[PDB]
Amino acid sequence: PETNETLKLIGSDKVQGTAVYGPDGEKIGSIERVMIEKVSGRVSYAVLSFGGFLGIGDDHYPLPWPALKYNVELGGYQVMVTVDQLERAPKYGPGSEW
Amino acid sequence: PETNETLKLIGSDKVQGTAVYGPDGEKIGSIERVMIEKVSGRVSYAVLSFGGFLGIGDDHYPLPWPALKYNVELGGYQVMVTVDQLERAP
Ligand SMILES: [Zn+2]
Ligand SMILES: [Zn+2]
Ligand SMILES: [Zn+2]
Ligand SMILES: [Zn+2]
Repeated sequence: PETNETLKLIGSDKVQGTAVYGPDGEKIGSIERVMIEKVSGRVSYAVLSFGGFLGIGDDHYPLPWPALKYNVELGGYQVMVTVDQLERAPKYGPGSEW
Repeated sequence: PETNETLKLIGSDKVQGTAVYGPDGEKIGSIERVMIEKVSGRVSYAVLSFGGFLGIGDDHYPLPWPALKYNVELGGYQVMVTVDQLERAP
């Protein structure tokens, strides 16, 4: 009796660890977490982890929730992100002046 | 550079496993996951796992997001549910 997915709803423990593919269908990495607004409970952005391992030596690319299209064929999210964009991932979180 | 909490945002991976306490400050269970609306990105409810073990033998209680008040002293969410409510969990 653990449903972690419904027709309209998805569990954060299911989102976490889901493969993320680029336009070309190559795996870039996976979703490490979603960052949820403490007040409203709405997802601000999803954290795409890539390079190295989740939690160690990875980089992070933040994705708006709506950018995460689940591709049945690939069994994961597929996003519009290019190599150049990934290369220029922010060194600090999005909420930072730099 | 692994941060899972800021002033305004909490990471789903930190919310998961967070202790849940009742009005009297006694631990009921913990948050097992939140369920997010696929189309809006809004958290529909968080799943409170209580009794047995996380995922195995446990019971579930759905807590709307505003129902979760973080309590620094207790170190977890404090929620207003009674034992009789928990007993009639769907
Ligand atoms: Zn799915
Ligand atoms: Zn990471
Ligand atoms: Zn906190
Ligand atoms: Zn459970």
